[PDB]
Amino acid sequence: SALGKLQDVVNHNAQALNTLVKQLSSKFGAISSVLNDILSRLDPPEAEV
Amino acid sequence: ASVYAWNRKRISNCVADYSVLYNFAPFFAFKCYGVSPTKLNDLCFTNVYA
Repeated sequence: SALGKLQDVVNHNAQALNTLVKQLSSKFGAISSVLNDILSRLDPPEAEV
Repeated sequence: ASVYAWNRKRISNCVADYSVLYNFAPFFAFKCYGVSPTKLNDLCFTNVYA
């Protein structure tokens, strides 16, 4: 582990991106996470909220 | 004939003709929650507990 620092930089960036992409699955309270479904099975007034 | 011990039916592996259902004349009233009716006719599902 002589090159700990450079390796650390790389890992930090990779991990940040990973969490950012992973967070798309969260629902945040909406009935579902994917946009297409919301726009499919709901009227515009309620799909808006 | 009675609400008590009412009937549950499982629907599957068939064409659920929502175009006739909640469309035909004798139908008095119908309303959906979570999904709109026409889009309901367009959607497809795993199974139905009626």
